[PDB]
Amino acid sequence: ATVNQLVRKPRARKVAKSNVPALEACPQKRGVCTRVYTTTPKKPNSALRKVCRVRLTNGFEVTSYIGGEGHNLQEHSVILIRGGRVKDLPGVRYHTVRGALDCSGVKDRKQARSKYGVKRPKA
Amino acid sequence: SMQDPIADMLTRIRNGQAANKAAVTMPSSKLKVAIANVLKEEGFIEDFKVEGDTKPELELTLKYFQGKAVVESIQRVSRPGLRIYKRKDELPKVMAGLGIAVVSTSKGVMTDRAARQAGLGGEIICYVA
Amino acid sequence: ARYLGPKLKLSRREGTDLFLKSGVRAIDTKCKIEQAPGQHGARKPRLSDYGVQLREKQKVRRIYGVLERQFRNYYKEAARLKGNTGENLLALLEGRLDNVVYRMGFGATRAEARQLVSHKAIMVNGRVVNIASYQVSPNDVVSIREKAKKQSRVKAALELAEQREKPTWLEVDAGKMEGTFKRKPERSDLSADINEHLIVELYSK
Amino acid sequence: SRYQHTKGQIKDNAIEALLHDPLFRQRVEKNKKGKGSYMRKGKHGNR
Amino acid sequence: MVTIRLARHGAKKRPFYQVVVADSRNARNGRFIERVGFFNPIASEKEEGTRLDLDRIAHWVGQGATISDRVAALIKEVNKAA
Amino acid sequence: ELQEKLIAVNRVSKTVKGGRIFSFTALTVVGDGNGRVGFGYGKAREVPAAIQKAMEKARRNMINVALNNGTLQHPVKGVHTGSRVFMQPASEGTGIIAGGAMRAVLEVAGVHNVLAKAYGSTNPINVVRATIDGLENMNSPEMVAAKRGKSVEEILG
Amino acid sequence: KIRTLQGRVVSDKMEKSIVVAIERFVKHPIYGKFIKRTTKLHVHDENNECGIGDVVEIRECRPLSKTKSWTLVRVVEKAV
RNA sequence: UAGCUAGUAGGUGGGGUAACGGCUCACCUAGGCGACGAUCCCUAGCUGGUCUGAGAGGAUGACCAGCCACACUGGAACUGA
RNA sequence: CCCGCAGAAGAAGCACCGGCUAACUCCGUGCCAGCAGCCGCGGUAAUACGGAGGGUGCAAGCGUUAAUCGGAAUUACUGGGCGUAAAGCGCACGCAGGCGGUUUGUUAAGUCAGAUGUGAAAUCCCCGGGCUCAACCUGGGAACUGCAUCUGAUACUGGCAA
Ligand SMILES: [Mg+2]
Ligand SMILES: [Mg+2]
Ligand SMILES: [Mg+2]
Ligand SMILES: [Mg+2]
Ligand SMILES: [Mg+2]
Ligand SMILES: [Mg+2]
Ligand SMILES: [Mg+2]
Ligand SMILES: [Mg+2]
Ligand SMILES: [Mg+2]
Ligand SMILES: [Mg+2]
Ligand SMILES: [Mg+2]
Ligand SMILES: [Mg+2]
Ligand SMILES: [Mg+2]
Ligand SMILES: [Mg+2]
Ligand SMILES: [Mg+2]
Ligand SMILES: [Mg+2]
Ligand SMILES: [Mg+2]
Ligand SMILES: [Mg+2]
Ligand SMILES: [Mg+2]
Ligand SMILES: [Mg+2]
Ligand SMILES: [Mg+2]
Ligand SMILES: [Mg+2]
Ligand SMILES: [Mg+2]
Repeated sequence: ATVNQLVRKPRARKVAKSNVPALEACPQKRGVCTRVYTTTPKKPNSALRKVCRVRLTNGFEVTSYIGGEGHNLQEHSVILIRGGRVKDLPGVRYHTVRGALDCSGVKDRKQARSKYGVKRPKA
Repeated sequence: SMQDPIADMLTRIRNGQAANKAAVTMPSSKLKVAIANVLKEEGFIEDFKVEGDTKPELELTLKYFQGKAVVESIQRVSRPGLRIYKRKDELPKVMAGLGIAVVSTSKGVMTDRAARQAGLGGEIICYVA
Repeated sequence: ARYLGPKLKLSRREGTDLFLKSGVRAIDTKCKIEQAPGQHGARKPRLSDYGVQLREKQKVRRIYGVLERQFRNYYKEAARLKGNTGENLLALLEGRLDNVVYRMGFGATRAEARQLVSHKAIMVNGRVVNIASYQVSPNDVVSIREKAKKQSRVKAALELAEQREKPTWLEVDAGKMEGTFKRKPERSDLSADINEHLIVELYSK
Repeated sequence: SRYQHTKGQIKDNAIEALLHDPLFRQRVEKNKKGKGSYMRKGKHGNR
Repeated sequence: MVTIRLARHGAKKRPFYQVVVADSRNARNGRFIERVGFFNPIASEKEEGTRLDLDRIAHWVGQGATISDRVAALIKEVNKAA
Repeated sequence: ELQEKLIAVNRVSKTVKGGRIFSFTALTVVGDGNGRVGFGYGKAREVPAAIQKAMEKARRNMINVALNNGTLQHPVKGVHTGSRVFMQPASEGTGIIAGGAMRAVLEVAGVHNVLAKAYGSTNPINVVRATIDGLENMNSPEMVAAKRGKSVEEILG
Repeated sequence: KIRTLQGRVVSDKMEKSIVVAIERFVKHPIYGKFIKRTTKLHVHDENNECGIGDVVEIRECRPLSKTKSWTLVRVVEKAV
């Protein structure tokens, strides 16, 4: 705090960690998506979260979250991973872009359809 | 031992008024008189005395316009651990002009307003406010 | 772009006449314009501190028919244009040609003036223009193309301007249907109620 | 679709083994009044 | 070889040339010794469309500069006072 | 004529034998638009009954603090117990841009200006008492002329 | 008048050379303090007269060696 | 990452480059850098500027422009101002 | 760029509505399906889920991730703390380093002022113009917080001397 102490050891600006290790921190990534399973949340919540373990193109095997209502994913069929941890799941720090590669949009969805990638009811 | 006796002068001025005293006495030197002469002109104080042959004791008489002291805050600026030397274009305007900022210019120890009239720059001693 | 929906609904949220359908009627006198903002019309809102600061800025845009993207650039321009920013923001919105044609009286509404200016009918300094956002410089003239003279709308809108405040920062002749912008409007020269300091503080954060 | 439970191998019983999984944990409902029914703001805090 | 040529600023189809003292190796808009004046071809009745320090150009042509053809013909248009 | 403004209203409890009793606390400020500001805290057991107990404590304890033309005089540091409040003159900067609870105590004072940043812990009861301390610690050009220098023409120019 | 610098000799024996070090006062650009700072040079001198720990005068010359371009002008004192 | 360096620090004479110089040799003297951080490891083109910020700073340097570096990888020389 | 058409004719969507943060209620599902940025909502009267009515925020663009800065005075030089919240080394001696009472003389490195050279142009900023005007283009200045040299001031700081 003394000025003579700051010319010696400068005011060391700490650095924060990146919330998502998406490697070079690029908007989305593409992974093959092995092991599509379900999980139960933390203590206050109680549900059956649709979770997938994505083998990213970098080489990582981070897990992701299929946010939506209906999913038709398999042990393959590449998907597009988007940042954002949920809250109540351990280790889940990514989302799935519904409406991309082989991840179809949510059937029966007409209120936030750009989220979840539903086209439009034509008129 | 004391490092900057000039910062001791302001400490006598601050604590003297805080204790509600009529006058204070401190060991004298050239600069303590020179800043007192600035404070005497500016009205922040009543007359001083440097009476004493071998041990000059500087004796400032404090000033109270009302029940509250006149010298509200008197902050040392160019302390020895961090000496500041501002130029003509960046002399501070303490309390937007409602307080002085005593500078030591090459032409002498002056207030900031008179040194700005003089067009000089120097060591920023204190912020008498 | 431009808001193209129901016009009184904008004036219904502000609880005041935004002159969007300003003509030979009072309000409409029959559709509840005092207090029935939407469906929940009896629901009297409290309007927290942000909701007041938003609503004042929303009032001005609905008056002058501008959009947020172009409005923020007026704020940036007003903030560098010396002096009181809030008056300068009012100096710019009054400087729009789209407002000038309205104040001259050729517009029944600014929406009529927006169509009239855009459909190649108005000439500033003998130069035809189409931009609604033309900043009318001081000591200039505004006029109409003669093929746009006698359109039976520039007549009808001009009569209603007699029932207006007759602004003094600009004068108008009605012979050859042209007017002259004279000086910048002062803050006290108009509007008397449209707050400006709430707009500055909104963008101040 | 397939529930991932927290036990690697399963021997001698499926339904009974899932009974000691956190899927079938006890769910205690936080009561609205009485013991353990205090809330800071609740669901809509307008005063 | 030092020469006095033109740059090409401005937008597409609306150019603003700049009479510039540059070595004749660098590109159209590259490094230059000293920008001396300008030019505006699509200028009609405004300010000048062409203003350039003829006292400076004589200082360069004496040292060994080369006046480019479009430059010399524009100097010819603004000879000394005509 | 006064322009009272409610700032914050919360709910404190006591915890007696069979439960806790939610007494409500209010925090209002009456003003003048001229320089007289006073905050009345108050608290009761009902919400509209607590502001009335806050309206009275405000009016009886208003402090008359002078000011130039709708703005503060010099920069001032209103520190009080949780907040290191700073207010800056902001000459004709046409905005009462300030934090929560600092906007209310200034726009009833008749300030159509001053920039203000609330350092330290933001706390409504304290940040109101911070600026009230901050305005009282501000001196008039005539007031500083009275105690030193002795000419408002001299000290200012 | 030609450019020249003072400085005190730190290292002595170099076989027809010497090493000086100039104390210079730099205001730290962030914190602000007139910090004493030292730059070492390699100073040539014919007649190796000046020893160690003495204030000399150097001027910048044509480079006489690998990172050695300074030379001696005068000497204010040799030793007390 | 705490000791690092032996053509390395410097001198005398020869040679060499457009040009000074360990740039390169012979001999001689043992020094040189080092907590104001040497060597080593990792990462990275630099600057005008750019994006933010009240300011101070922080982060980053695509386009436009100056400089440097590279031209399948490693190395060398010729021609030529 | 200017003129003509029995022609409004070819051109409006996108998130959000518990609070933070503008914006309200009903049906269907009942801690199941799902929402999320944070606090946290859903357990058969949900304005927080899904779908409709309206409402708001923006608009040929919105919304979500991603990166930096701001908010963050949560790296504090401007501008923070250390009895108990994280923090005074167990204590002391002590080199380098940092700072240092008072008087006078001197020098003028630090400091301050003025001039010169340079600080490329462009960009940013301020007055002026030009494409129907704005983005953009652009003339003239300011600025480029700097560095160096020279000439002075020389109180304060430093060196030297008594
Ligand atoms: Mg647009
Ligand atoms: Mg009571
Ligand atoms: Mg060399
Ligand atoms: Mg040799
Ligand atoms: Mg590229
Ligand atoms: Mg380039
Ligand atoms: Mg080159
Ligand atoms: Mg090769
Ligand atoms: Mg029709
Ligand atoms: Mg939602
Ligand atoms: Mg709903
Ligand atoms: Mg952050
Ligand atoms: Mg702290
Ligand atoms: Mg403890
Ligand atoms: Mg202890
Ligand atoms: Mg010592
Ligand atoms: Mg100078
Ligand atoms: Mg100069
Ligand atoms: Mg123009
Ligand atoms: Mg220009
Ligand atoms: Mg300057
Ligand atoms: Mg003297
Ligand atoms: Mg010192």
